[PDB]
Parts: sequence; C-alpha cells; structure tokens
Amino acid sequence: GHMINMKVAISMDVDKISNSFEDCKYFLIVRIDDNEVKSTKVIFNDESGKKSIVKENVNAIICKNISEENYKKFSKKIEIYHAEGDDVDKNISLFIEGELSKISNP
Repeated sequence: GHMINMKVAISMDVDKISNSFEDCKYFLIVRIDDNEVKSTKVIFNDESGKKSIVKENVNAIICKNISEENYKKFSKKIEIYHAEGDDVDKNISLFIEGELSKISNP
C-alpha cells in the first residue's frame, strides 16, 4: 500500500543494467514518493560518483553483481539487492514491492 521517500542507486551501463557494480558507467538515482517514480538522476561512475552515493543517504542498491570489497563497504546501512532482469522498469516495480532478493551471499 504505497511507499514514500525511497532512494535507490541502480547500476547502469548506457541503456540498461550493467554487469556488476564495479563495471557500471553511471548510477541512476531513482526517487519514489508514492509507490511511483517522481524523478531521476545520473551520477557517472568515476570516483567522485561513488562519494556522492554515501551522502545521498540511499535506501538500497540494485545490481547484477558486486565485488566482495565494495559489498563490505556499502552493506553497513544500505540494503543491497539483486537485479532480476535487464529491464530496469521490471526491476523498479519488483523493488517497490520488495520482491527482489536481498544479496546476503555475494
């Protein structure tokens, strides 16, 4: 029954989900404010990018994969989820409901 004030980082290549967090080209910052996406952002993935994610106060990350080291960094307040597709919009809807599997075995 709805949701308010979500913030995610989705690991993008150029036009869909990147292979892994370590190989994204940018992060799409999704904004959800009543079970629907009311705006978006692009943080390119070159160092200064990842810094901003810390201060964004993200709710969760979505990716197909992560490196072990970066997991151990980010898994200290932000819920890391598995992608279930290449269709970002399917992965957004699944995340809204919490149907995506939380990666606890990278």
